[PDB]
Amino acid sequence: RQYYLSKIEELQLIVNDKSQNLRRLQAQRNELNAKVRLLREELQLLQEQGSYVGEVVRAMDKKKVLVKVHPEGKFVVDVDKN
Amino acid sequence: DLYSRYKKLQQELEFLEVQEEYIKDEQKNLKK
Repeated sequence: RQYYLSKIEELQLIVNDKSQNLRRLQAQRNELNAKVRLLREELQLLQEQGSYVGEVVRAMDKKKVLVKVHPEGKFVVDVDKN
Repeated sequence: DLYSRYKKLQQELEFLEVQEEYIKDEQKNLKK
């Protein structure tokens, strides 16, 4: 029994220490991957254009609103899902 | 029965080793 109990105790020690090591390593990976994902989504959004800037003159019922934008002028536009 | 638990802990150690190696490889790949 001495062999058996001694070796399982040893195994427990190394396993727990390496579990803490794994905690550290996994945390580092979970920060690096998060950062990489952040950068990727940033670039994907960076591909999208500048969407203009305008001011509304008169709402004219759901799905249609009038807005004036620099010298493009005043345009009527359907609102999005919001 | 203690043979079973000792072997289970041995497999736990080997699995943690696998995890550590995979995490090192993923760390290098993620850095690149």
